[PDB]
Amino acid sequence: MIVLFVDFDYFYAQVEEVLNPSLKGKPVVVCVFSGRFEDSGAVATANYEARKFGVKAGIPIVEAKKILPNAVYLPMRKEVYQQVSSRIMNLLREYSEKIEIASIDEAYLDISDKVRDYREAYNLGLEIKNKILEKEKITVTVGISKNKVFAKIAADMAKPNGIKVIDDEEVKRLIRELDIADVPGIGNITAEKLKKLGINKLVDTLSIEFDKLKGMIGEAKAKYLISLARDEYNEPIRTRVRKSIGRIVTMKRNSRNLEEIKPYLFRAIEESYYKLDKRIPKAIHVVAVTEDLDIVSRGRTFPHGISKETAYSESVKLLQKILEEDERKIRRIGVRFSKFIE
DNA sequence: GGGGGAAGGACTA
DNA sequence: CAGAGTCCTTCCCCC
Ligand SMILES: Nc1ccn([C@H]2CC[C@@H](COP(=O)(O)OP(=O)(O)OP(=O)(O)O)O2)c(=O)n1
Ligand SMILES: [Ca+2]
Ligand SMILES: [Ca+2]
Ligand SMILES: [Ca+2]
Repeated sequence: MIVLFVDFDYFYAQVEEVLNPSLKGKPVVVCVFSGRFEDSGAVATANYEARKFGVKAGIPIVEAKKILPNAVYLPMRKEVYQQVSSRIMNLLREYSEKIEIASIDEAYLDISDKVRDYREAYNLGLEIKNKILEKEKITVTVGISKNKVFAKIAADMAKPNGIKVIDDEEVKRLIRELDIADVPGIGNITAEKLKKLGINKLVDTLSIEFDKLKGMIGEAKAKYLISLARDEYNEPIRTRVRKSIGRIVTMKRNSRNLEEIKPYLFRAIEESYYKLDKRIPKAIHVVAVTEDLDIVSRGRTFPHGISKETAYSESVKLLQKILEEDERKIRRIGVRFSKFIE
């Protein structure tokens, strides 16, 4: 099994560059303006010109302006990025029918039947890079290896505009000299939780008795890390299928007033249904982000598809159930639809 | 003692 | 200051 991972570089900021080359060289910060207070909002993405100084995704726009007051700030234009992505994703499609689109800027190729050593995998990946660049002026990063996880890791180390391979040899080394916190799927909450157990490297998992691991990080994850270090990660590249679509929005001011929230909830619904394509969902979940940034949600599943009018009706009941069963003020509200009729 | 569905939360990209 | 989607886990109904 020879996986070829592709990952566009700071996609949103780069797409803004391709559309406006004058931005090339200058730090670019694509952000989401919440509309609460002037420059309120968060940073969605930024090019390396800004990354170098600490301006990264997740930080407050204000903060970003205190670090790079002269950097260029652009509002996020998801729709554009999405179309550019689609075009690229189609290019990749021509290099293997076995392709898994993980996200708007990530794809996993299973070139096992496409190549034989790793020398061409590298070369193949080279063609993919010179292809995407030649057609969309977008630089990406390729990470080749024996499985999705390591492929990604390879890519993580080679970004930006790179391409790294991981010989079964290095796979062995990494399982020993790589901080388990650089391993896909292991986040701060599991990173520390692991450290407490003394595990700092992937192989350190092979020691600890099982039930102790699948006791503090759950069975599933426990295995995942094990099978990975024990060099047995299987997981094939299967075509991903969107299982849920939805939209959440930030209100101008925290409220607990049903009549003050409805309008935000409905706008979120209109957008979701639009994005729903022709998909008919049987389940709808109203999601709310509290004042303390807590996330609560009430949903429901029907024995039939959901009509926009029913979405409007059921979403309001669920929102009420939320306000009944909770006291905190709501900051962000939204909806999400799933279980699409096939 | 699990299958299946609801609500939480971890991580993601 | 703090802006989409998948999977895993827990608690509960039910066979
Ligand atoms: N707090 C955060 C963190 C990340 N993201 C988004 C930013 C784009 C996507 C992927 O992030 P990275 O892959 O880390 O960066 P990138 O811009 O996608 O490109 P690169 O992979 O080269 O860093 O996740 C986000 O919306 N909010
Ligand atoms: Ca990327
Ligand atoms: Ca990590
Ligand atoms: Ca990443």
